Amino acid sequence: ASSRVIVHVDLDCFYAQVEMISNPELKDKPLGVQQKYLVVTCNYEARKLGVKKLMNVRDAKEKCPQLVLVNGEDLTRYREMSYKVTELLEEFSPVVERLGFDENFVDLTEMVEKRLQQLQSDELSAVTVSGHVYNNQSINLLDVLHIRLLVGSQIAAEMREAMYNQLGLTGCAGVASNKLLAKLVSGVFKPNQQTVLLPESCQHLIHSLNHIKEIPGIGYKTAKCLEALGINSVRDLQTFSPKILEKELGISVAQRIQKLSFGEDNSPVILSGPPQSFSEEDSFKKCSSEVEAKNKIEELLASLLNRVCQDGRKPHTVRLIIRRYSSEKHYGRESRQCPIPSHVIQVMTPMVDILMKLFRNMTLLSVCFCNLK
DNA sequence: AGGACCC
DNA sequence: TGGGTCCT
Ligand SMILES: Nc1ncnc2c1ncn2[C@H]1C[C@H](O)[C@@H](COP(=O)(O)OP(=O)(O)OP(=O)(O)O)O1
Ligand SMILES: [Mg+2]
Repeated sequence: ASSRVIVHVDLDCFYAQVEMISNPELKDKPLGVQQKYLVVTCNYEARKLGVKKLMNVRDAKEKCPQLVLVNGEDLTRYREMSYKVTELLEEFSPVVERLGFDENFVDLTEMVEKRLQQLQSDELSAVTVSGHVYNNQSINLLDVLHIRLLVGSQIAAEMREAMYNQLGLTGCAGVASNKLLAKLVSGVFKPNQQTVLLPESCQHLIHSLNHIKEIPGIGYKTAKCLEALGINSVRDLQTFSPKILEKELGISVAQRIQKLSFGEDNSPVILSGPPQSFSEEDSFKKCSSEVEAKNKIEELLASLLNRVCQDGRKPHTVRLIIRRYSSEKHYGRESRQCPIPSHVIQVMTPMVDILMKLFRNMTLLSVCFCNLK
C-alpha cells in the first residue's frame, strides 16, 4: 500500500434534481428550492439567470421575476435519494464515505489493481482516459501512476453512467491520489462532467485557489486565525513558519493544514454505513411562548419515530436543542441530553413528556435520536 | 454540553 | 439563515 486512487462524486444541484424528477414540468424552467426565506439550491437554468445558492427569496425574484419555487423543508425524499446513490457506489467498492446528502468518496485503489491485473502486456498501451484531464496535462502511458488514475477515471465514468441510468441522476466526479485533491478536482468542469488529476499537476491545482478558506478542512474560523497572521494565499500557508503556526492552532490542526496546503492528505476513506444519528429541525418566526409551543416538539417526534423505526436499530439517547432571539449571536444553541428508558425503547406519549422535562430544565426547535445500537 | 467543520 | 460527523 502507498499510492491510492480516490474518487469524489458530487451531485449537481441535488435537491432541484430530485424535485425535477418528481414534477417534470419543472425542467428547463428556472427552478429554485426554498427553505423558509432562502433558495438553498436551484437548477442550472436558474443559475444562468443570476440565482445563486443560499440567496434571499427576494434578491432571487428581483433577479429572476419568473423563478419557480418549491419547498424543500422536508428532507425525506432527498435523504432517501442520497442513500440510493451511496448504495449504488457501495456496489462498485464497499468503502464509501458520505459528505452531506450530495457527496461521496470511494477508495478505488483495490479495484484499479484488480482491473490492471486482467490487462495483457499490450492492451495496457491502449488504456485511455475518460473525461477531462486537469490542466490538460500530457499522459505518460509508461507511468504506472498515470495508468492507475486513468483506470480510476473509467470506473468514475461507469459510476456516473450507472447513477443516471438507474437513478436518473447526473453529477461530477474527481479522480486523484487522496481525498483533498479528488474533492478539489471534481469541480473543475462543473455541470455533469469529470476531471482526473495527474501528479505533475498537483501544485497547479493547489495554487489555483484564491484563499486558504477554499481548502477543504480549513473552516470559517481557522481562516480568520490565519488572516490575523498575514496568511492569505495558499503559498503563504505553505511557506509560513511551522513553529509559530503549530504554536497558535495546535500541533494537530497546524501540522495537518500545512500538509493540506501542499496537496497532501493521508486521511482514509471512512466507511459511512448507517447514520450515527437522526434529527428533525424547525425554524419559525420567533414564534414560541416558552410553553404549549411543544406541540411542535410532538410533531418532530412524529416523523423521527417513523424514521428511527424504519432503520431497524434503536437509539438509546434523546436530545433537544433550542435558540434565542436578541442581538447577532453568531453562534448560540442549547441542548439537554438524556438516556432513553429501556422499556420505552421497545409509544409517543411517554417520550413526549420525557422531552418536556428536558424542556423545562432549559426560534428553532429540534429533537435528535442519537446513540444507536 | 458545546465546538468546528461540511454540504 | 435543515441535516450530519467526530473531537474536546
Ligand atoms: N445547506 C447549506 N447550508 C450552509 N452552507 C452550505 C450549504 N450547502 C453548501 N454550503 C456551503 C459550502 C461551501 O462553502 C458553499 C457551496 O458550495 P456549493 O453550493 O456546493 O457550490 P455549487 O455551485 O457547486 O452548488 P451545487 O453543488 O448545488 O450545484 O456553501
Ligand atoms: Mg453543493
